[PDB]
Amino acid sequence: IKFTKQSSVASTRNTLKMAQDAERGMNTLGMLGHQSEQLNNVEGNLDLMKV
Amino acid sequence: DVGGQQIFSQALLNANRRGEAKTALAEVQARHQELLKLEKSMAELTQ
Repeated sequence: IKFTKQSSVASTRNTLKMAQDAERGMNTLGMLGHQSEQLNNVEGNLDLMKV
Repeated sequence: DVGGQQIFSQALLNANRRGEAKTALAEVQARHQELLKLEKSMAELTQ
């Protein structure tokens, strides 16, 4: 019983570590916001070239 | 005689206590299986 509980503790510790790793997705959102600003610029330059 | 006897005392546990593998702490087996499933899914999600 004690051994199984210890294994459960270790399992939840790794799951938490991985979840925090997964969260650090935000770098992806930051990059998507940056690329979005760049694409906003591309759109403006294209509009000017149309004129 | 009179007042010429003392006495000790012993103690029994509870029947509801019974064994040590009585779930909620021993069913950590089944729960561990749930936690392992959780860990596998989180591993995939982090990847």
